[PDB]
Amino acid sequence: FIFTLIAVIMGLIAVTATAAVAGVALHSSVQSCNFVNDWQKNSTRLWNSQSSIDQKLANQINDLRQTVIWMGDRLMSLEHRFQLQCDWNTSDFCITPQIYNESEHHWDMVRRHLQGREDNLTLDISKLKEQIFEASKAHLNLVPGTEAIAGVADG
Amino acid sequence: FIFTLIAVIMGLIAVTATAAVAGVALHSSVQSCNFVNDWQKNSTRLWNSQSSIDQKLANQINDLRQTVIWMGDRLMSLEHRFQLQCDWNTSDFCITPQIYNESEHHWDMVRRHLQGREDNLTLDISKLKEQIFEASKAHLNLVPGTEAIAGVADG
Amino acid sequence: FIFTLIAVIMGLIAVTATAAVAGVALHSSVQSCNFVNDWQKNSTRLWNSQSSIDQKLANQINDLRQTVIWMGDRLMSLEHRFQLQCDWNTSDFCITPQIYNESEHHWDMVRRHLQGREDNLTLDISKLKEQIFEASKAHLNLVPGTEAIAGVADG
Amino acid sequence: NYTYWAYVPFPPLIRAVTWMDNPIEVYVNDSVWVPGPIDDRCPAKPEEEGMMINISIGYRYPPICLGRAPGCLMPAVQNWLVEVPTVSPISRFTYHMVSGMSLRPRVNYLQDFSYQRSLKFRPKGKPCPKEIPKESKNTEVLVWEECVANSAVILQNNEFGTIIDWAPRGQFYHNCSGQTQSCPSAQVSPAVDSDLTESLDKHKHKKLQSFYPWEWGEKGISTPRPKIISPVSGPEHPELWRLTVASHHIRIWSGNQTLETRDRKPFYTVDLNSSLTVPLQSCVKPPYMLVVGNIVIKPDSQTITCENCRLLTCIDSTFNWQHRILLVRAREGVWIPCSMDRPWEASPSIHILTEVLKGV
Amino acid sequence: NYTYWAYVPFPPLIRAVTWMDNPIEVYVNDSVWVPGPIDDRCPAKPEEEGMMINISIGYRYPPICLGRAPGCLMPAVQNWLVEVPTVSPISRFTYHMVSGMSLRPRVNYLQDFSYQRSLKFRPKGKPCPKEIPKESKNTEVLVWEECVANSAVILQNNEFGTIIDWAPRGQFYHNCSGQTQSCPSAQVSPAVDSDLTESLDKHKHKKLQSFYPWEWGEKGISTPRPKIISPVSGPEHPELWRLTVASHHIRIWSGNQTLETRDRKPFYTVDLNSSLTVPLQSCVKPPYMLVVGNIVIKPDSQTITCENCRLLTCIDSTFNWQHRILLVRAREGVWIPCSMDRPWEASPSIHILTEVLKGV
Amino acid sequence: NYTYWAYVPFPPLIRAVTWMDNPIEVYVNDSVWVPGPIDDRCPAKPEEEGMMINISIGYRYPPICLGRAPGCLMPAVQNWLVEVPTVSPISRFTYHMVSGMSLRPRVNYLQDFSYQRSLKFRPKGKPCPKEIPKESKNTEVLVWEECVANSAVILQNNEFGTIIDWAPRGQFYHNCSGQTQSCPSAQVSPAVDSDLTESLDKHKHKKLQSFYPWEWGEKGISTPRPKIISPVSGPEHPELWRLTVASHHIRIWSGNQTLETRDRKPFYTVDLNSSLTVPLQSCVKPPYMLVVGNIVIKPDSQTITCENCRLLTCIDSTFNWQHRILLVRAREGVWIPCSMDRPWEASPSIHILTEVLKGV
Ligand SMILES: *[C@@H]1O[C@H](CO)[C@@H](O[C@@H]2O[C@H](CO)[C@@H](O[C@@H]3O[C@H](CO[C@H]4O[C@H](CO)[C@@H](O)[C@H](O)[C@@H]4O)[C@@H](O)[C@H](O[C@H]4O[C@H](CO)[C@@H](O)[C@H](O)[C@@H]4O)[C@@H]3O)[C@H](O)[C@H]2NC(C)=O)[C@H](O)[C@H]1NC(C)=O
Ligand SMILES: *[C@@H]1O[C@H](CO)[C@@H](O[C@@H]2O[C@H](CO)[C@@H](O[C@@H]3O[C@H](CO[C@H]4O[C@H](CO)[C@@H](O)[C@H](O)[C@@H]4O)[C@@H](O)[C@H](O[C@H]4O[C@H](CO)[C@@H](O)[C@H](O)[C@@H]4O)[C@@H]3O)[C@H](O)[C@H]2NC(C)=O)[C@H](O)[C@H]1NC(C)=O
Ligand SMILES: *[C@@H]1O[C@H](CO)[C@@H](O[C@@H]2O[C@H](CO)[C@@H](O[C@@H]3O[C@H](CO[C@H]4O[C@H](CO)[C@@H](O)[C@H](O)[C@@H]4O)[C@@H](O)[C@H](O[C@H]4O[C@H](CO)[C@@H](O)[C@H](O)[C@@H]4O)[C@@H]3O)[C@H](O)[C@H]2NC(C)=O)[C@H](O)[C@H]1NC(C)=O
Ligand SMILES: *[C@@H]1O[C@H](CO[C@@H]2O[C@@H](C)[C@@H](O)[C@@H](O)[C@@H]2O)[C@@H](O[C@@H]2O[C@H](CO)[C@@H](O[C@@H]3O[C@H](CO)[C@@H](O)[C@H](O)[C@@H]3O)[C@H](O)[C@H]2NC(C)=O)[C@H](O)[C@H]1NC(C)=O
Ligand SMILES: *[C@@H]1O[C@H](CO)[C@@H](O[C@@H]2O[C@H](CO)[C@@H](O[C@@H]3O[C@H](CO)[C@@H](O)[C@H](O)[C@@H]3O)[C@H](O)[C@H]2NC(C)=O)[C@H](O)[C@H]1NC(C)=O
Ligand SMILES: *[C@@H]1O[C@H](CO)[C@@H](O[C@@H]2O[C@H](CO)[C@@H](O[C@@H]3O[C@H](CO)[C@@H](O)[C@H](O)[C@@H]3O)[C@H](O)[C@H]2NC(C)=O)[C@H](O)[C@H]1NC(C)=O
Ligand SMILES: *[C@@H]1O[C@H](CO)[C@@H](O[C@@H]2O[C@H](CO)[C@@H](O[C@@H]3O[C@H](CO)[C@@H](O)[C@H](O)[C@@H]3O)[C@H](O)[C@H]2NC(C)=O)[C@H](O)[C@H]1NC(C)=O
Ligand SMILES: *[C@@H]1O[C@H](CO)[C@@H](O[C@@H]2O[C@H](CO)[C@@H](O)[C@H](O)[C@H]2NC(C)=O)[C@H](O)[C@H]1NC(C)=O
Ligand SMILES: *[C@@H]1O[C@H](CO)[C@@H](O[C@@H]2O[C@H](CO)[C@@H](O)[C@H](O)[C@H]2NC(C)=O)[C@H](O)[C@H]1NC(C)=O
Ligand SMILES: *[C@@H]1O[C@H](CO)[C@@H](O[C@@H]2O[C@H](CO)[C@@H](O)[C@H](O)[C@H]2NC(C)=O)[C@H](O)[C@H]1NC(C)=O
Ligand SMILES: *[C@@H]1O[C@H](CO)[C@@H](O[C@@H]2O[C@H](CO)[C@@H](O)[C@H](O)[C@H]2NC(C)=O)[C@H](O)[C@H]1NC(C)=O
Ligand SMILES: *[C@@H]1O[C@H](CO)[C@@H](O[C@@H]2O[C@H](CO)[C@@H](O)[C@H](O)[C@H]2NC(C)=O)[C@H](O)[C@H]1NC(C)=O
Ligand SMILES: *[C@@H]1O[C@H](CO)[C@@H](O)[C@H](O)[C@H]1NC(C)=O
Repeated sequence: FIFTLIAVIMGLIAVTATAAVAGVALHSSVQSCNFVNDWQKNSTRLWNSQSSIDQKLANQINDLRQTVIWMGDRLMSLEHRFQLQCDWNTSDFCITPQIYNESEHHWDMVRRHLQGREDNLTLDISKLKEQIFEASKAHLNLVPGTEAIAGVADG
Repeated sequence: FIFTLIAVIMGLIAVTATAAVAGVALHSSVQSCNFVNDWQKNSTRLWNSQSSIDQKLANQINDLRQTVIWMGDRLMSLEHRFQLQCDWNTSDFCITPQIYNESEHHWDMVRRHLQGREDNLTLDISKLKEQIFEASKAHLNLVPGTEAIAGVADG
Repeated sequence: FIFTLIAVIMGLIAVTATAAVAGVALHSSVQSCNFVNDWQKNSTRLWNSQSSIDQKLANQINDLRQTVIWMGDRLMSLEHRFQLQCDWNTSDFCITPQIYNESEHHWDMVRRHLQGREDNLTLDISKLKEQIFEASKAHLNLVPGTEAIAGVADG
Repeated sequence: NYTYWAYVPFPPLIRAVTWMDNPIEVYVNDSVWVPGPIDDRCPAKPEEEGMMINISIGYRYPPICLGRAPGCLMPAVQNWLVEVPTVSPISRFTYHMVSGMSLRPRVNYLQDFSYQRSLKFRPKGKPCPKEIPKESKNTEVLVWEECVANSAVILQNNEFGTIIDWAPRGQFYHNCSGQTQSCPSAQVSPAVDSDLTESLDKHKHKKLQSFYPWEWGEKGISTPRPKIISPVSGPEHPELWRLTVASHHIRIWSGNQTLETRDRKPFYTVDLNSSLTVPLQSCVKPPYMLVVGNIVIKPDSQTITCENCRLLTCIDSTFNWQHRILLVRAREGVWIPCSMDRPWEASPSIHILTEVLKGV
Repeated sequence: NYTYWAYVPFPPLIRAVTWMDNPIEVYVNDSVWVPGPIDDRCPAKPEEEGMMINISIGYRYPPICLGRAPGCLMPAVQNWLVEVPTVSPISRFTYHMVSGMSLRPRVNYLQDFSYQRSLKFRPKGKPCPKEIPKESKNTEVLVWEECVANSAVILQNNEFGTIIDWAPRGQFYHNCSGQTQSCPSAQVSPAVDSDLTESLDKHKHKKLQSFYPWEWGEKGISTPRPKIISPVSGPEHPELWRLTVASHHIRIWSGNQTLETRDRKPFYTVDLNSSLTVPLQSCVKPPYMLVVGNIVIKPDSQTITCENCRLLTCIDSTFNWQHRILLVRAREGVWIPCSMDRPWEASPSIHILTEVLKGV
Repeated sequence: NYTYWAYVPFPPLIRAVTWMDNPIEVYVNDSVWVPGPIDDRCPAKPEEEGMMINISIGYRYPPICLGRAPGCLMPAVQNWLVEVPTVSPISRFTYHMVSGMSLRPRVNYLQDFSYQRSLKFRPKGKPCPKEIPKESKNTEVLVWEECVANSAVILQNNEFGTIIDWAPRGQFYHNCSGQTQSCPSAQVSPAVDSDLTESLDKHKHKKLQSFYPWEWGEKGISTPRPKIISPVSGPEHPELWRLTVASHHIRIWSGNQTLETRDRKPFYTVDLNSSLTVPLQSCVKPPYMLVVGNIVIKPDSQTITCENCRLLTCIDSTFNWQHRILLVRAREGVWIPCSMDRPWEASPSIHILTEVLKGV
């Protein structure tokens, strides 16, 4: 939960500062998945490259409440990720088969969620996860549809 | 490790109370995998749709022993799940390729395990996991057998 | 984070002492992946077959620092494992598609890493992980190459 | 048919909370009178409280149950008294008292109904005070402090286990050291169960009169911290009293001890009056729940059964102590064999080729 | 096009740390003068410190900010004094004092510029001493101990929330009890902000003279532990003072109080001198960072905006208090819709057969 | 051949536990004489204890080793004494003493073989008592309390690091203040190593006679809590003494100090006798183990080697201190290159089509 990274290519400050230019477009409207991929690419690389917990700093911790609350969120997030169904061509992040309606979720709800708000005009994450969980079952998505099987089976 | 879920379809009480009727049949004999799927369906949905830890309640915790022990069981369970081999058509829960013998494991051992007992007449989970680990290796199960390759290679 | 395993086939002492003979060869030069598979086989079986946390010992813990630091390392290791790409025929451990150069990483760096050193002559794990992360993307490895598609599409 | 072993990580089952568990969190909605943790919100799904369920489970360690039955801890009223010295020739102290539903100690029927006591496994902590502080500021706000008594009370000593509590219990009594046998050696409880239920809106009065001065002990504004010692050794559970205290109103008293000359010898009187009660609510949070009903515990086979019982989250003053409370938690993953109509498969790749050939 | 929901587990975004968070770690590089945790290393990537960024985020609970602006806590100098009794007819005490940058209490403009005080939510802990100990060995090494004062100071009482601190603040004063109205009832601060910046290399002297003896209070070598109480209740944050103290040098003083006869009545004098300052560095570690610039907080819409602001990890004595500090952390996973040019696919198995048929 | 990088999450390797680690759990099987944690069960796999292994590993921080060799802490006997004042003109105190295997302080060869002492890094905690309490109830049960001594003892001051311990050590001595040089200024240890091994079944007696009263210090029933201070700073390790104490029996004494007139001047005598010993067992739990044998530590290259050494879980009174103990833990995941006979593959989908075409 605490690391000292000296030999990484980019630190946490550079990852956050360099991505802020592209984050303006992400806050305004829907972008392509390639655009999202470029925006998060260096952040995902940083968080897959730490080696071991800095023992010099870890053994000095007196109050464990903040560390335990942080670990609980990470454990919950990993559990939900293990259950998701993702597109095969993208591995940095997960693209679900849930189609975006834009009538149930106006873009202003998405912008407020990206800003870190949790008011009554913000996108409801718990309700969205329930909808994605029911629509992403393996028996509904693993087998390609008729239009794909017939197209490849031309002879 | 503590959440306040207001906008979910079913709470923990409703999930537990409604599944109790079907749990009677599960305690008596072997059921089909479709029957098990309907029984655990709403419980799995509830535990895949919590959003964030309730900070108002979390920051008031004084003794962390019970929370840490709970998190350790969840982390161990996730590690074992990452290693299991599951049937492709079911994604809510894992079906292993281990055949049930019923001569080594009489049904009374299974019923005692479902009731939450850990006596000497209960099913030994550690011994069962060792059998499943050795019998589920990828080089023994990923390639379909001869009877399946020949059946599809008719021409 | 603490278990009492009575009915397992091999304990931690036997697993460590029996593998020491083969570990001499692993410290000297590169071995085959089958050789590595046999060396780690019983250790992976032991750590996939523990049932529940020993409550009698866990409820007596006074200082939680060492337990929490251990759990943090395990959680980080699981997060990185979920992101790796592994060969299909080996499931006990992950073989990545990163080719070993031996001009950037002399064998002496590998031996020092296996011994548990972290000096300036040891293999840099953080730098190695960055190379593997960038070279293992799904759009570069999931589709078999031309030499494999052409070889099987002979008719 | 083909029957295979399956693992269900999130089963809709429950597990009993036992005395070998570490303490859990119970939230009260009134910070003025009860220490934290505090939460004043209603249950997240108020429409689900009270759903009926039939339960038949086992256990390994003795379960934690509250109520009047074998294997459950009986509730009773406990009194905490704050006493302030007064410089006056006719009065000794002024009093502030709180009465609440708590855990009942066992009774010695050999003696004058005194509590059964134990000296085993004395914990570390600040000893309970034996002397009144010369000054007490801010008497209106009550400060709860953890305390270790001179001896532990016994809450259970039967085939279900041995439960003892090292927190103090307070009663009125007379100092009979250096006295004759005319002095009573009995101990008096200023409040009983009826003072928390009957006639809430009316004015309550309590009077004690004797020829000997009245003393209070053991002192200390401290709540029960019970634990199991036989046949297993477990940690203290200081949260169990929070559930019992919300089942009734709590009563706040005030009064004094005064002195007057009767029959040419000193006569000591204790007066207490009350016209104020406070309602409370105590809740547990998921994955913890409560099972309420006719809970039956069988120690020979280690089974818990309860027919037509309700699932709850919060306890308030409308609780009926005809029922009993069992603490439960959502269970961990389980292993179950289930049957399929086809052999186990790893991928649908063979399945896909089936309709590809059909599509040619 | 096909637009789908996507989950990004590690976004390059940040979240503000609020008063409802639990305390974080701040590392100082000098164990002699400041308690732990200690780290004397430079930032892991020293070349990245000070990169500019534009920020526009929301929040749910009030953010933790330091500086001179609405919604941020103002800094000021705090003095900790050690008193050693001296057995001599011409002197009373010998003194050791430390002055450092700390958190500023609000001021009562009705009284003689005294601190605004509160008695709400008194915590548990060791009370602050009221008497000078007769045995104080090793005065050169300073021992810091947590302390609970007789009253809490107020750091903020506006629409952004109410912040109070139960740690003591020390000042010079006269008893003025049993005396006439001529006794000055105002408190004196022996050091001001200028003593930490102007003329570091020069000698500093301070003199106090009065016809009444000088007392110091409240006693206790204890650092601020602020917390929010309205409109939400959060935990104490005893690490915020570590960031402020590193923005300037800390000054070490020594001196005495002496007595002499002036106008046939006792005359009391306090002398303090200093020629020593200590520079410090305070840092936070990833995933925590600092945002430094012209931070603007809008409580009505709960927005934080800052244009052309720098990202930092460490604070040192070159910090300019024209800017302000906002505590932030790397954010958790988010959900975002993105569009593809083809429908969602689970495996490339159909894709593979496409070049197999072409390869025939 | 094709050689690829591979990650092994659970390797059958071990890592040494260092002084920069946080304390681990050691379980003893006797609650009457030793504080917790308690476990009286035998090792889960008793048939595996004592398996031989050859070890050659490195480290980053100094390893924790016990025994008689460079880089390991030497064991020795420590005495804890309980003193009860006696109201009698011929006796001063009644004594209860416990002797056990513990950690050996270094010796000043310039003085009368006194302990090497240090004042660096004094921790926070309750000071050790300097006066005998006027009353002590329940002398048979021994209460262990953490304590801070007036000074720290030194356990190691060489190129392997500096280890100091702030727990007290007790010995017999004379005040020798206000007296002449005839007063002996040497400390006496009432028990030695031989009292724990030789002639366990027989009765042991110890007598001390002098013309000056005997005092015991430092007081406090407190166990060692060593820590490293150079070249790195690490936490205290209060569990290491638990492993050494189980290597021998512990001896329980009782006695008194009496006074009689010899040569027209007071004569003081201390008598102690014992006929009772208690055997113990101390164990660590997986993933922790113990390496026992001829452990060699090379500080220049930071290597630990041990040939024909055993792996254990528990220490009992049959331990031979010719060997030494190294604390180890199961290691984390490692990266290793291995060679395959075919190129890397993601799925067997191409492989499956190979036998489909053959099956046509
Ligand atoms: C913590 O959570 C608990 C949950 O139990 C709250 O307790 C409730 O508190 C409220 C407010 O004090 C109580 O409501 C009060 O009930 C009484 C009236 O109801 C009784 O009398 C009528 C007939 O007169 C009967 O029909 C009924 O069954 C009851 O026997 C009165 O004491 C109060 O009346 C006052 O308000 C009403 C409405 O505004 C006015 O008309 C009256 O003139 C008067 O002002 C009041 O309604 C409620 O009963 C409690 N619930 C219980 C005991 O289960 C705690 O308040 C809460 N604490 C905090 C700090 O949040
Ligand atoms: C914790 O981390 C902080 C980080 O700030 C360290 O603080 C630094 O400490 C060093 C050492 O004390 C300071 O360096 C000293 O600065 C002074 C000179 O700089 C001033 O004067 C020059 C011109 O004369 C200006 O350009 C400059 O801006 C400053 O105004 C002197 O006090 C010292 O000079 C000594 O060393 C030099 C070089 O060796 C010799 O030529 C001199 O004769 C003399 O011996 C010294 O250079 C530094 O300024 C501090 N940084 C700050 C305040 O930002 C802490 O030291 C560190 N603590 C620990 C325990 O590690
Ligand atoms: C915590 O764990 C430790 C683990 O060591 C236990 O220690 C053991 O304790 C038992 C019980 O006290 C000890 O057994 C006793 O040993 C003695 C006999 O053995 C000695 O003598 C014979 C020859 O006479 C030698 O061969 C042998 O090596 C020993 O030198 C006697 O004291 C006892 O005999 C009693 O029992 C026997 C059998 O029932 C009767 O015949 C006798 O009449 C007599 O009643 C007894 O056998 C054992 O030695 C200890 N193990 C050691 C020191 O390694 C602790 O008991 C345990 N504590 C708890 C609380 O669980
Ligand atoms: C995209 O979302 C719209 C709107 O969704 C609705 O509004 C959101 C803001 C949220 O509150 C949602 O929970 C809510 O459903 C969907 O359109 C909706 O379709 C449903 C089903 O066809 C309509 O319900 C029917 O409507 C009429 C009138 O009652 C009758 O035929 C039926 O009785 C039935 O109620 C609903 O009216 C309609 N809502 C709107 C605002 O048009 C839309 O289906 C969805 N797109 C998808 C799922 O592909
Ligand atoms: C993510 O990190 C990568 C690096 O791993 C960033 O790519 C880098 O972007 C910079 C700025 O555009 C490139 O610099 C370029 O270099 C030459 C001159 O030296 C010239 O082409 C340009 O003028 C520019 O300065 C740099 O080469 C490039 N590094 C690469 C491709 O390895 C990327 O911008 C980061 N993205 C985000 C969103 O943070
Ligand atoms: C799991 O949760 C689902 C809902 O997400 C439950 O299905 C629901 O079951 C109820 C009770 O059978 C259905 O109500 C039915 O409605 C009509 C009348 O309105 C009529 O068909 C019946 O009389 C009945 O009342 C409800 O429609 C249904 N909801 C659905 C299908 O979306 C399910 O029972 C839960 N299972 C378990 C094991 O908890
Ligand atoms: C991993 O564990 C397995 C067991 O699960 C170990 O295999 C076992 O190895 C031993 C020693 O070689 C075999 O014993 C042999 O048995 C017969 C006589 O009974 C004879 O062939 C030899 O003299 C030898 O004693 C044992 O049968 C075998 N068990 C099996 C195959 O089930 C294996 O060595 C372990 N490997 C590591 C690296 O720890
Ligand atoms: C708990 O079990 C009881 C006893 O089996 C159930 O009550 C019976 O339900 C059946 C089925 O509807 C009725 O025919 C009987 O008349 C009921 N009463 C009896 C046998 O006394 C009860 O419904 C179950 N409760 C829950 C919540 O499932
Ligand atoms: C109850 O009586 C005992 C016994 O007299 C009291 O203890 C005595 O207190 C007096 C106070 O003047 C002392 O002089 C005695 O030495 C004490 N005796 C002993 C044996 O300690 C005790 O204080 C009384 N308790 C209360 C609550 O009144
Ligand atoms: C017990 O009775 C006393 C005495 O009547 C009550 O105290 C008085 O309360 C009234 C009503 O608010 C006030 O006007 C008086 O000033 C109070 N003091 C006196 C000396 O009369 C007291 O409130 C009652 N206690 C309880 C708990 O109801
Ligand atoms: C405040 O002034 C006193 C008195 O001059 C200083 O103490 C003297 O320091 C000098 C210089 O090192 C020593 O030689 C003297 O022995 C000290 N004592 C006396 C009585 O002169 C003191 O250092 C100054 N304090 C600070 C914080 O600078
Ligand atoms: C040290 O010797 C004393 C004195 O003999 C022992 O105490 C006696 O033990 C015997 C044997 O059990 C009892 O009958 C006596 O009542 C005890 N007291 C006295 C005053 O004689 C004591 O047990 C010995 N101590 C040890 C540790 O062996
Ligand atoms: C297979 O199981 C089904 C229920 O799933 C049952 O009806 C059928 O009889 C079984 N087949 C047998 C026993 O041959």
